[PDB]
Amino acid sequence: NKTYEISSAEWEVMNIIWMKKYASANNIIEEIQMQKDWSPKTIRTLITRLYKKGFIDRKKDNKIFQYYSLVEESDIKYKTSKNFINKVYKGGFNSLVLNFVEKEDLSQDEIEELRNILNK
Amino acid sequence: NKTYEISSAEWEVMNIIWMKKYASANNIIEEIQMQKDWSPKTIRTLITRLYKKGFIDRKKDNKIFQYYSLVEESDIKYKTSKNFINKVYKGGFNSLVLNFVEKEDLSQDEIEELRNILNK
DNA sequence: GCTCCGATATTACAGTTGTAATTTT
DNA sequence: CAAAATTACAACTGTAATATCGGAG
Ligand SMILES: [K+]
Repeated sequence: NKTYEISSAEWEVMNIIWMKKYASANNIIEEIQMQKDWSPKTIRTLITRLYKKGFIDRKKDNKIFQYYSLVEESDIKYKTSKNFINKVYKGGFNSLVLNFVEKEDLSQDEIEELRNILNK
Repeated sequence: NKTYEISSAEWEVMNIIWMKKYASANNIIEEIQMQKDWSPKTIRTLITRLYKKGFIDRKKDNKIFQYYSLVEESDIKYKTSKNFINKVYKGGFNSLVLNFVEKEDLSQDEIEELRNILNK
């Protein structure tokens, strides 16, 4: 009946899951621990949560649960970014891009690259 | 050690206060209720919370409170977006921009608008 | 005086999230 | 010191309800 969301800490599990396509909590724990610095009890909880929310699902490979995504990366990211831009920016997308630009956040080469992603 | 956040509902009040520069709780309530439909008991609560977190301050005008922001809009939105993009996009800004191009579809007008902003 | 009102303050209560520890299998 | 499920628990959020203070009468 209710829709759920991916929390900020949950984005890390998701990203890792997407990277590995198919992975135990352990596989995921090792990786996250190279980046961020969290307890395996923590990472395991986040996993559980994503699972109860139905963002991820699992199969038992030889006794151990493997986790995989049930939502497509680009779709949910966009969905998310679209939602973020709307709460923060009254000007929408262009406004965001303008904000990043006036904060010299983009290098000459970067502006180059974006003009190519556009020039499609 | 405490740093506070602006919550999702709160970005509504914050934007109104930045537009109006100077507003009473009632000003703000009247404005929000045009767009979104929230109780004033809610809006007042969020103004209070934003006040207690130190994002907005107030001086009294004929016994009525006038709220104003203490944080520079462009900095805070930028800092916020920098945070969001990094948690969601392993590829950062350009990854996000690409994501919209491959998902969203808008005219050569919009594509130009951006190109005009990038170009500067 | 105290009386009623709108502005402001205090309080409520559950769902989400960060950050885990304890229990079961 | 397993892996997985259960429980913990305060802070932060959404979403208000209720209580009270300072003036217009
Ligand atoms: K950069």
